[PDB]
Amino acid sequence: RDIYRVGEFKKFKEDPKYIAKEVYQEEYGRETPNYQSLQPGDDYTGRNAWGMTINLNACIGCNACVVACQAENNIAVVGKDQVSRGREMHWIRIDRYFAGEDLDNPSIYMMPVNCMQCEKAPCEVVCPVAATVHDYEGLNNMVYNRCVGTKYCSNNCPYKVRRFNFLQYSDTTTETFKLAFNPDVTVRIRGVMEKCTYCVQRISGARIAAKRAAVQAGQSSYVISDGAIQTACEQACPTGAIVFGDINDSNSRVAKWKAEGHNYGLLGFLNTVPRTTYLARVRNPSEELEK
Amino acid sequence: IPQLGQVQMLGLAAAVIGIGVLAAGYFLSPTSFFESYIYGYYVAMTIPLGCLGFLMVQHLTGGAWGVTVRRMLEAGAATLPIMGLLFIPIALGYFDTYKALGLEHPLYEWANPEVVTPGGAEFDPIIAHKVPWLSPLWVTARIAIFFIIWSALALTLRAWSRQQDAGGDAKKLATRMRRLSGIGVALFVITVTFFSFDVAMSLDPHWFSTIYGAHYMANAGLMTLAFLALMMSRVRDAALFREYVSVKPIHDIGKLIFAFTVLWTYMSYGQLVIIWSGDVAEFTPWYVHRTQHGWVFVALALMLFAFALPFFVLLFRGTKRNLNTLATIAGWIVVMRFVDMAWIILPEFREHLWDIAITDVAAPIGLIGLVIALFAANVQQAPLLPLRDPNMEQLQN
Amino acid sequence: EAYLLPGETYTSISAKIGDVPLTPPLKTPKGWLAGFSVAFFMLMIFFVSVTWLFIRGVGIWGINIPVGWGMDIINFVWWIGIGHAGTLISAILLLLNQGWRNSINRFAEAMTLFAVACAGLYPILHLGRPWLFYWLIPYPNTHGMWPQFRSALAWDVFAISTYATVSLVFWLVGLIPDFATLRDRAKNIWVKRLYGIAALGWRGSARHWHRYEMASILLAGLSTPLVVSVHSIISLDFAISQVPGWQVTVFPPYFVAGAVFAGFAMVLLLMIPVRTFYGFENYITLHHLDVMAKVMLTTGMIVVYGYFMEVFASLYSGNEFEEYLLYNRLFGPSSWAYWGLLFCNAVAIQPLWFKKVRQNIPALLIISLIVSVGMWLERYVIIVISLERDFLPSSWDIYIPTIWDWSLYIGTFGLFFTLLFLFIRVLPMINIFEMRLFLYQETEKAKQR
Amino acid sequence: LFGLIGAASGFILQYIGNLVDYPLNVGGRPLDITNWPAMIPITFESGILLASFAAAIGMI
Amino acid sequence: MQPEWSGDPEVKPVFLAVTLTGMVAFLLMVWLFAFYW
Ligand SMILES: CCCCCCCCCCCCCCC(=O)OC(COC(=O)CCCCCCCCCCCC(C)C)COC(=O)CCCCCCCCCCCC(C)C
Ligand SMILES: CCCCCCCCCCCCCCC(=O)OC[C@H](COP(=O)(O)OCCN)OC(=O)CCCCCCCCCCCCCC
Ligand SMILES: CCCCCCCCCCCCCCCC(=O)OC[C@H](COP(=O)(O)OCCN)OC(=O)CCCCCCCCCCCCC
Ligand SMILES: CCCCCCCc1cc(O)c2ccccc2[n+]1[O-]
Ligand code: SF4
Ligand code: SF4
Ligand code: SF4
Ligand code: F3S
Repeated sequence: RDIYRVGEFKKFKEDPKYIAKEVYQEEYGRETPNYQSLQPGDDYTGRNAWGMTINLNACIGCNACVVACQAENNIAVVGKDQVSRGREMHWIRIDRYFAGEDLDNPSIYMMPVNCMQCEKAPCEVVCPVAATVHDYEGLNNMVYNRCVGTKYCSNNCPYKVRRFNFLQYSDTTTETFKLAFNPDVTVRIRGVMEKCTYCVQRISGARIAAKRAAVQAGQSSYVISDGAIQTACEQACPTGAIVFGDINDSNSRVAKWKAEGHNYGLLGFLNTVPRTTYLARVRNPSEELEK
Repeated sequence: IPQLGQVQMLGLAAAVIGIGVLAAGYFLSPTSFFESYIYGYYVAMTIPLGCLGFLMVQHLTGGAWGVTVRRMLEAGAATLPIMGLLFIPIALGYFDTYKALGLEHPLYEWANPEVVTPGGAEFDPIIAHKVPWLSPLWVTARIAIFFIIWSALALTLRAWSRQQDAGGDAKKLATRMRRLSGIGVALFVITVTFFSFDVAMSLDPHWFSTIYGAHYMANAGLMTLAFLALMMSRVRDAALFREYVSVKPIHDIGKLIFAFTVLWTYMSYGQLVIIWSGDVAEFTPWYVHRTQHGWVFVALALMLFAFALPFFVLLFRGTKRNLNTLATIAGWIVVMRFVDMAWIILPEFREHLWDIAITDVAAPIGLIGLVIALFAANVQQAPLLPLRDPNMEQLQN
Repeated sequence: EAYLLPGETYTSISAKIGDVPLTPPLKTPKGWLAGFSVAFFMLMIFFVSVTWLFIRGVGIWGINIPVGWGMDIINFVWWIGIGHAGTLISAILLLLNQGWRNSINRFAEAMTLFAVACAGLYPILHLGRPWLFYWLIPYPNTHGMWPQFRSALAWDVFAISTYATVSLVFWLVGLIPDFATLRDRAKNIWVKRLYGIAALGWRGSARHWHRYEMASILLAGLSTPLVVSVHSIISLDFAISQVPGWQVTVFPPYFVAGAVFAGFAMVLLLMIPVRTFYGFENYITLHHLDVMAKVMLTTGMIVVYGYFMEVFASLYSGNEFEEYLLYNRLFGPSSWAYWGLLFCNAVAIQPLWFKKVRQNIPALLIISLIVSVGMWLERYVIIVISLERDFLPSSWDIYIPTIWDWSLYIGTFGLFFTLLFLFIRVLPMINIFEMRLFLYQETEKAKQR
Repeated sequence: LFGLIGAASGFILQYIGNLVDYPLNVGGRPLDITNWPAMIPITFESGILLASFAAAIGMI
Repeated sequence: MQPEWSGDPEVKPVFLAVTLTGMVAFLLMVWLFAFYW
């Protein structure tokens, strides 16, 4: 499957789109995919559209983004028995993948998979009570006060980034853990679904700050800067693989990384239009060893 | 016999007109001749396949409508060897003899060596993946086997019915055709589904649907049910249906037509809502092609005149108890089935609503005129109802 | 054969059907007492399992992050699909003018109502926050919130509510002159009013019979597309998803066929003890068993055609996820369900073509039990195996059911059998009218020769 | 009459609720009459419910 | 054919009673669920 895309440096220098060109040439026989959808989506032409770009060339797999996401978003610690049952709670997971021409010594492919905040979200269509809806800004809104179980958002999520509170996973009795909880993020109860929110505590705080500055200066229009929102995973990434910013702002770093030819989204045949796109890993092999 | 001769000469004249206009259009566009002939074959196969299907359904589940229309179903299903003879232009279209017939690139996408072989000009990998199954030899063998199955089934059922009419035990020569119908319903379902696959869905191998074929079964059933209503209105004064046939077979036929109009819009809407709600790019180009360039108007006309009008005019008791109103509704229904097969097949060739040629209306009209003439000639050879049948008591009501 | 054995009168039909109810409770049979004791013990198991589920959570089951729908949804589709054949006998056979519905429709519609009662708790039971099932219902609130109505679970709310309500309404309409017969045949003056207020003074009037027959005809012609739409919507709560095992477009008629298949399996499996333990050999006949097995064979053949359609889609597609869905079903960690499904739904139906096997009673019982097991395996194959292995191979895990969803399944079996035993105690198993009308119709047929 | 009333009410309730009273973007699906699929099931079930209520209560 | 209660002087009083009950209950539900807050 075309999940971890690997390229070489010299052919990247010749043409940076050749990874996607070779993938779609092997899959469909054409250089570009003519993915057609029956749903219009929303517009996103003059508004703050938020997206993520994860660099697979610059990810080592140190799990610092995962621990930062847990610390920021109050993700519960479940037991070893609960992980053995398959019910780990992590809004971002680092997927090691062992791809190689010999599996007794393969190449290690680490990739952070969080919620893509898909513009046409299969998790959003199958929610019977509109507990997961989409923003004007372009974020999937997992509402826990509204979520009533039914566990279907997770079955229609193609990446399975959504984590369900099967039991009372969050601690209710330890006062030290209660102090450790973030006051600006909710603490989830048993029976609700949770997933990555692009750190919407920080998104909402910077939007409120920008609107307050706009009305204090009389500008009548709020502008959110490129460095104004920095999510927990992007902040605690020691490599800078994760970058967060505005899509519609062309001068933003995320739009400049998404204008690159090796930027791609996972499972594009499902017309989701992911906002967490990935940059393909570009290797630099030596001619005396590999080439 | 006078009305049978009248509809026989009407179908002969319509067949002559359709074949003449189709042959005139062949000299201006030999590609579109065969593209319209595929659609005409798909339209004209709705009658004999549906006649064989309801012949086996009424044999399994006996009824007053079944013994009323049973000989018409036998006459319609006996035209299937001639339909096997008429599949030969499509087979010659997708064979290697396409160059000698004026058609420049082969009739189906999997008959292209440049598509199904590696190193070719196009080399579509999905169509090249289906290269044994979607090949001219395998498709011709499958459709010929299907013709053999249909022909043997219909000829055996018709021969057993004629033997029951002529000489023999009526009760003993009913269990035999009931058992043959019991195995033949399953054989018919899988055979017609794979025939509909290899004829219609094999035009575009990028898109697959599993409710297809059974949707074609519902389409063919509604088409031949409205056909049965029209012919039953035509032969209502024939000195055999005046004595033994009352308004209850007409009521049952109208109820079956209403039920399978609901069934056809069910099989269309289920596929539509599945592909629409599950937004997968392997399936959505079908409805993109069936919506773009004015085809949304034909889809809305199918919503309004193929479901919303017959659902409301067939919901009343008096409109199906009357043969004149049932025949008018059946004529509107077969017009809407022509429009429905147009909306299903013609987006694969034309790409636009205004790109429809006159061959696209000449081929199904002429070929269904051939179907009309063959059915009338077959029903002229037999009495219109099985007098020596155990289920004759169901006509007394 | 015949659908009514000779030697029956209207008063004999009325006595032989209404004397199994209206007996004093001291004359209750020991077989009924033992069956009700087993049903009440498994209902206590149901209460214990539901109480522990509400106390602890839905995490007592085997469901996890990739497989969020498990045995709860398998048993939901199983129990809601049991009721299709009873709705078919109550409605579609009335539409078709089939004379074999007159002796199976009351018990079959009661089985439909009790199966829908067992399957309507399963959404609320699996819901995870069970007390908020009413947020799926469009109800006025101070928030201004709405259900989405684009999801198939809102359609499931409307379809399950309409199916239960119209099935109960049609069953009570079919019971009202039976209520009149029981009110007439009762002995104690205080049990006269039990069926009198439910018969509403029926009187058997020919003016009332015309409106009754018109209402029954229109209720049949509304309940046939009702039950097809309900089982299509229960197909759609997988088929609207993008899951490779679930994005299959033949699911609405495939689920209709599977529900009618499992329903007539359960109907035969519960007619045969009722026929051999009550004096209903004259009413429920070998021809009734033969035609019910014929409908089993037909609908099982349609389900086999649906299996062939799914296998054809996997082989015909160049899609790696469809190819791996077929590979995972054939040779996966849960391939036991697919192989036992193929044995229990394809191999076991080829005897049903044969007339002697169709007429044989223990072969029919074994075939019906095998078909019920294989239909549970079918719903396992559809839900669990498709959810186990998905698009991303990092999100792959195995679904292992615990003891608690099995206990809930055994408990809903006990609830179904408790409701059925209460029904056969206080109500007739078969329709007192429309079988004396069937006797009159057979007398008229004999007079017409 | 009540089947028509039920079908009209089942369409109008979904239309107003998802499209007028509370316009929510879910799955990128349309916010107008192009969202006519996923309205047909609840429309049909409402029509069947009120038509069967009409049959029963009207007969009684 | 005519209904059972055709020609009864209580039919239009009981129809006005049922419709009055329906409109009072409808207006009261509308008041509680829209204009109460
Ligand atoms: C994709 C959506 C498809 C929409 C499906 C619509 C089908 C609904 C049909 C309901 C059955 C009523 C027939 C009554 C009757 O028994 O007719 C009698 C004649 O007696 C009469 O005079 C009629 C009595 C009153 C009829 C009024 C009906 C009220 C309107 C229904 C409300 C629905 C809404 C949407 C308007 C004799 O005629 C028959 O018995 C024929 C019955 C045919 C049964 C059809 C079986 C098809 C199964 C497929 C179901 C498809 C899925 C999508 C639902
Ligand atoms: C199961 C889901 C779909 C249900 C749809 C079934 C259609 C129901 C409404 C149609 C009513 C048809 C009119 C009434 C009628 O003619 O049938 C009764 C008929 C005659 O009985 P006599 O009065 O003559 O007396 C005999 C006993 N005394 O009996 C029959 O022969 C039954 C007719 C068979 C119906 C065939 C429907 C098959 C549905 C196929 C669906 C396509 C599946 C594609 C995968
Ligand atoms: C293009 C035309 C359409 C063809 C459709 C073919 C596929 C459909 C299957 C055929 C259905 C026929 C059912 C046969 C079952 C049977 O044998 O029962 C017969 C009964 C009674 O017969 P008796 O008493 O023994 O003798 C009569 C002769 N003297 O007749 C019936 O009416 C019962 C049939 C009820 C139909 C239920 C099956 C529907 C399948 C469900 C799936 C549909 C998906 C939407
Ligand atoms: C008041 C009637 C409501 C009861 C039905 C609820 C509908 C409902 C709700 C769910 O969460 C489901 C999850 C999986 C499968 C089916 C489901 N159904 O049907
Ligand atoms: S912190 Fe950065 S480098 Fe480490 S796993 Fe996360 S994204 Fe990769
Ligand atoms: S990544 Fe998953 S949870 Fe996020 S919007 Fe897409 S489908 Fe929904
Ligand atoms: S963006 Fe924030 S919420 Fe989303 S995965 Fe990263 S740290 Fe977690
Ligand atoms: S389907 Fe909906 S109700 Fe909650 S568990 Fe998922 S967001």
